[PDB]
Amino acid sequence: HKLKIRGLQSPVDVLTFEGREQLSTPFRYDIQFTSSDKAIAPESVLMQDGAFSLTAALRTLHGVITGFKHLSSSQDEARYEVRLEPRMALLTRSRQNAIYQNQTVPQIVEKILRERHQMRGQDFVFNLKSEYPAREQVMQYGEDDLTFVSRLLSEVGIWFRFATDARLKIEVIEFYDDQSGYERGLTLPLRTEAVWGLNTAYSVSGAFYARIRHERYLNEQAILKGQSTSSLLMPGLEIKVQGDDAPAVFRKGVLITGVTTSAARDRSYELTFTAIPYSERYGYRPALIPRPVMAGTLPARVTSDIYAHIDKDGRYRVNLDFRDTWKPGYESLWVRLLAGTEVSIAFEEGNPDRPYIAGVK
Amino acid sequence: HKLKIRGLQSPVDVLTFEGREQLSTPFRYDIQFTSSDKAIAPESVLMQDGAFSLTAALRTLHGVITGFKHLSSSQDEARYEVRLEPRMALLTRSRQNAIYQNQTVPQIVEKILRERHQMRGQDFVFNLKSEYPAREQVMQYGEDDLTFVSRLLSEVGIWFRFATDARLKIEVIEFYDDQSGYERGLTLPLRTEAVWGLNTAYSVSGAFYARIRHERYLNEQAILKGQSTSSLLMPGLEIKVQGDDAPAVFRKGVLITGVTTSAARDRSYELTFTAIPYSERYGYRPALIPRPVMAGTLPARVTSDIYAHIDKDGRYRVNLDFRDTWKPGYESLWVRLLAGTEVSIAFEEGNPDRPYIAGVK
Amino acid sequence: HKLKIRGLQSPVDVLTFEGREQLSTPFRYDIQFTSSDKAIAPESVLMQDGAFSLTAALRTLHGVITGFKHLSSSQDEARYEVRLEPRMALLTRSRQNAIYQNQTVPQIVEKILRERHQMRGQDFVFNLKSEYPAREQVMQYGEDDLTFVSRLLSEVGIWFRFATDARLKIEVIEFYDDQSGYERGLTLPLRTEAVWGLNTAYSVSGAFYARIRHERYLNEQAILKGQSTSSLLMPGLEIKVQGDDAPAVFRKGVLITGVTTSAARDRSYELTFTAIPYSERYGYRPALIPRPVMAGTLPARVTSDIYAHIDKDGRYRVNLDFRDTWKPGYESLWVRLLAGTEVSIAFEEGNPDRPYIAGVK
Repeated sequence: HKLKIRGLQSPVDVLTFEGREQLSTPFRYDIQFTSSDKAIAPESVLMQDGAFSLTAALRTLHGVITGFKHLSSSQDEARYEVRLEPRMALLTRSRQNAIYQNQTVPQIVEKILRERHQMRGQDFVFNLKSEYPAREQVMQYGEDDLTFVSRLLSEVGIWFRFATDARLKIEVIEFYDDQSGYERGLTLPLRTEAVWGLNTAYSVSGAFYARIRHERYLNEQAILKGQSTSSLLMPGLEIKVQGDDAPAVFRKGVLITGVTTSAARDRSYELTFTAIPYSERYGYRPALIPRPVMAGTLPARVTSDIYAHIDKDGRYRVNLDFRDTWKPGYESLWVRLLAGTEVSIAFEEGNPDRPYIAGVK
Repeated sequence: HKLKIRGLQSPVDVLTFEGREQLSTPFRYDIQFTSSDKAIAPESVLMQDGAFSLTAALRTLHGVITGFKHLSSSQDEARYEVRLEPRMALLTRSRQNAIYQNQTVPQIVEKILRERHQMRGQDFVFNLKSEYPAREQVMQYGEDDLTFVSRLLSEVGIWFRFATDARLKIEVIEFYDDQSGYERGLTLPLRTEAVWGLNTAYSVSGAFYARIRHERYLNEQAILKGQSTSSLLMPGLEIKVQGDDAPAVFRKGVLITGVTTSAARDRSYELTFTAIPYSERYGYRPALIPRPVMAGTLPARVTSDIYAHIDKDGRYRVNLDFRDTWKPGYESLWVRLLAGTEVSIAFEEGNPDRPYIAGVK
Repeated sequence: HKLKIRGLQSPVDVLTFEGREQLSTPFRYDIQFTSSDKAIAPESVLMQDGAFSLTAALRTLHGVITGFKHLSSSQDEARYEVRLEPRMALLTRSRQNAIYQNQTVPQIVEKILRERHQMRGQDFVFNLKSEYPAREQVMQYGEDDLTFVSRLLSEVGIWFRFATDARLKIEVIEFYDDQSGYERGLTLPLRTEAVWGLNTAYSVSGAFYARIRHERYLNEQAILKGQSTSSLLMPGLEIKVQGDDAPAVFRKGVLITGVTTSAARDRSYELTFTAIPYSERYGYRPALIPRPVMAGTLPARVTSDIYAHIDKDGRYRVNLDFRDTWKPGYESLWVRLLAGTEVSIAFEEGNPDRPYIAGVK
């Protein structure tokens, strides 16, 4: 196992690591290492590019260094820890309010990626099978970019995984909405690279929304688990098992939804995985991130020059920037004389996408 | 220890178990077992009846199988787990909005039991000492049936336990509101069946509501704990201790509020219990389940033909079904011309039982 | 280690203890002891004064006994536990609604201390460097006194620590807002009293509010940790380390923000500490306690005799006591004919300090 952090002169020798990967969430890897340098400075490491590999060259994680710890010091070395996350994790660092106008969910997501985060088409790709309606207005309020994006994708049942661009040496976010996004198709073993410890758990547009919400129920109705030494095994992969003392579902084919991941100099590579059965009548769907709850009222100013900007439904266009908490040109809201007047905006059942005027101040 | 699941041909041999019982909450038992059948299918087990006994025949838990796990497989056997809960636990599976009209808390609770859950008079029994007022309107909004029912009972300080019908072979919910619901009266031992490890912890209509809320404070002011091998020891039982190296409270008499419960083929039966002192000036009271917080507004339609249905307080009768999220005939609300008109319903301090018109759309 | 609880005849012999101290929060010490008395009664102990010392006389914690446990009994002794907290912790026991009129944050805090809690100038001291504006109205709603006070201090970035009055034998709350509140200046060791196990972690009026919120970001950007046997080491202390195999920050000087603390008869004294670097361009700032979220509306009565109490902004003075949930003379609110009339009070974006009339009942 190797860890390369760009610009770092200090030798990096991997002691131990713990990793977590899961569909529709950015991965996280806490990597311990030793170095002859007993004073690696956080500034040399934080926000730098990082690459973490399993050596045979087998699989690499590309990302940024989010956290840095100096753990201890000996006579001749020091112990350190770094957190390696993809660049997508950095969307948690920005939380501005915005109203997005006439977009589909993907277009909003692509905007958030490209505008605030400088991501560039090589950094992500959409392979959606379904078609997504334009939404008239979509509000982001009191939500970091990651939460906002993940909520929008989950409500409509789009999911993502990370993949590696061999040439560019970067991680790429790939979005999908159906089973044609699954990667086929390894066949392990039981138990060189193999599978073992297999176990199961079972518990008890539109339209569309009813279809997505049913597939999500089916998702959490059947959890498949197991253990492995395969360095190829990853979220997004559809695998099957040789067996044949393995349960029936694992012989049909299972879709890996998650892995927990580990090694040390005296232990080496083992992973536990979560999974769901392959099926032709449902697909993977992420957990629904709850909507923000809009209690109380928002002040706004009616805009125009100077009678009222009012379209063929009335339906004022209202402006709610006062505190630069609003993204530029994303402050304006179409809502149901006077008009430079201050109004109160309320939200039907706390829903940010059902605003109305309450409300004149 | 025996586990019988109705309809199951596969032999069931109990490996290990962990159980939890507590007043005013449905019990939960995770039971591991081995079987010669290396492919018990979830469909043979989920939603089937289950009975779990301590053998001398000593005590049985009746309920349904909620969860199923295949844990591992050997050459000749497989290891499995099931979750055994009473039928009441299944009230968590239904979450419809409803307004209940002119009922007492017990009548509402009985309705929820009988209507949506097919429970039949043998399945539950009320032995209340206090008298409960009819409530004009009571709203269930964004709450599963279990949460709703438990909240209503707790706000008024009614509690329940489970008991066994020997003849019918079923679990029975028994509701009570005072000390005459306690079952008397075992006397253990210290330490064949006995008690040990005794310990204490002390920390720092109406009317009525002040009386209930005081008794609840007294409930959490004095926690009594201990360990036992008695298979008879259960929530709801009032027991006393022989001693006499046991603290004073345990000699007076204690009411068992909860037990955690365990055995294995190489360990056998032990339980830890929580408890409260017997007293004549207070009784058991469950934890208060918080009210749902009504932020924002609910749309409604004023009904009539066609001027307004309006009684001698005005006070419109309003209808808020649009999305079959409302129980049939439970969609209508009496609230303080025009009238097929759409209004906004708001709630005084977020309370679902204080609605008013805000609010004309 | 000695524990004295006022009025207690039963001999107290300290078995083991676990303690937690941290800036801007009341300390907590769970202290186990043995006694020849096999029936110490909770009433002899709860709410009594308690003093806990490290013997050389080295450092004492003064406070009250909040919790009491009888753990076990032998032939000749019994094991007990007590929780020792300062008197400030008792502010969690009172939760009344109140509107404070024309005060600074410190004056409100001093009021809460003196009025409801009988604290007397010897019990606390303010040494603020910054000047704090009078606030016109400040609402406490659905918040215990501790949460309320801590929220107000944190929003403005005031912090506190506890100190001992040698003569009076009491704990004293000391409030500060800058680096001149730090106590200088021990110099340990590495490793009689010393330091070891040093480690770091780094992650990724006004005006004023932007300045406070930036210093708070810097606070959680760099966590310094370590271990020690010093009985002098405490939150509030600025210490430095001899080294010099110790990292650079620890040689500059670090401010102790927190300690976890332990001993036993067979182990004795060790503490882990958290800390932040000394700096001249930022200071310690506590975590921001979130504001209560005001969903729904509050009923109020317009007061006067009898036309309307209305000052030169209009701007009614409104009264919202109905249920003695309001502190005496703290029920009245200045808010934007008729007037003994009942109104509805709403809150702009759920903020308790932005009330307006919605709203006529």
